[PDB]
Amino acid sequence: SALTQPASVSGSPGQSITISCQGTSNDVGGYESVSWYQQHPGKAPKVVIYDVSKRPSGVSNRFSGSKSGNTASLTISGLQAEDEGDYYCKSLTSTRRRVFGTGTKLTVLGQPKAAPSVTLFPPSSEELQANKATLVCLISDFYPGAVTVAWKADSSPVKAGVETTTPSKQSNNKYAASSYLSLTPEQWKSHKSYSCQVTHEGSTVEKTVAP
Amino acid sequence: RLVESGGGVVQPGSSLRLSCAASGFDFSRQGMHWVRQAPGQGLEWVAFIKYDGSEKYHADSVWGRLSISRDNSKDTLYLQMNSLRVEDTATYFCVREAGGPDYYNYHYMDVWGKGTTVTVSSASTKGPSVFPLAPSGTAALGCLVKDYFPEPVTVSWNSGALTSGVHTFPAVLQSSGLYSLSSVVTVPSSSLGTQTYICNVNHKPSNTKVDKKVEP
Repeated sequence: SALTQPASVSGSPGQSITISCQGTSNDVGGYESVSWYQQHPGKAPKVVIYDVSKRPSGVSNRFSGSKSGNTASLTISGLQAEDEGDYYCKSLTSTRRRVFGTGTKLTVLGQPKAAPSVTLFPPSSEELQANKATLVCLISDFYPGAVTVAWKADSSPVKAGVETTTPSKQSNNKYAASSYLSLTPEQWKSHKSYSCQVTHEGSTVEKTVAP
Repeated sequence: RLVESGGGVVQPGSSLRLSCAASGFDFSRQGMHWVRQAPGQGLEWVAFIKYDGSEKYHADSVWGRLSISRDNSKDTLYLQMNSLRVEDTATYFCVREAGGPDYYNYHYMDVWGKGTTVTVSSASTKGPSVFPLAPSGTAALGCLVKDYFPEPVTVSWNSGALTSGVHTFPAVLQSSGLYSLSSVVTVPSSSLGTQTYICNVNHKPSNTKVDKKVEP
């Protein structure tokens, strides 16, 4: 069972930020072995913190670590562009296994924050005759890219048959992502309407389509 | 330095054996790990083996299919993967446990291999099924590319004629094992019914070329 981290943080250059890793008393609250890892795209992780307070030779003094109870925190002072990356905490557990955080995507901020443009496409008629149905929720022009996508048939949450991409970069310095909803033609026609709710930076935008 | 290998694209249920060759340090005196990372996901611990191989720990998700083990005379770490599952798809890293006197594990991972990929997939090389996504003073339309394997496929519009406003999104990998993606172009509402809009989908691995007309 993973140690819980916040999906994403963000900060302006020079800003100090904090990432939390919350375990149980059998891993994070039971030992001093909490360590922290930084990861860049296409590269292998590098340890920025160990034994919860300690920096490995070569690491900036801008990185500190701490533990209170079952929650250990990594703190980065004076964010510089090169700190942007994903951050994972690792802990040792009572059975002497290892466990990783769920990860945190940290964004040192290039430009001002931007909200998503959301387009929703009803299932094409070519596909309906194919005895299939799919809803396409297209997201664009947001930043930093991190998005919760949520589908609702009518007002009811739908967790069945949904695949969502990892936000990818565009040419325009903003992100983009998609979410596809698989349904049977009967499902599509049976229900009143279907909704796509994108949660970005605590704010939800929503679009809707109906037969 | 560490180097992974043995990886590849296999079918669910098949078996595969990964090997990480080590150098530049004394191998028999240090513990080792295997860590995997799904594409676009976070890190997950797989297994750990003590320096002398007298003890080994495995993760609950990979128990009891994936077995760690080592040969100290060959300076090699192994991973034997059996009963493979679609959820086993990931990049497997050979990782070293930091150690020394007063070895004794220091409980942090100081050295990583570039990683070896493993893809467990039911799908076979297959052609894409292309369906139009129709527009309801700016209109948004596009093509839906569904059920093709493997990556990639390239999509143009009007045969590269229209490059303005085109967005081809990343493809999603469905539970079935087949890829699907969308491409949208933003056009003036007025040009609709006037200008013809066509998307060109090209799948190289299967040698499938398809052109779909997109209309109201």
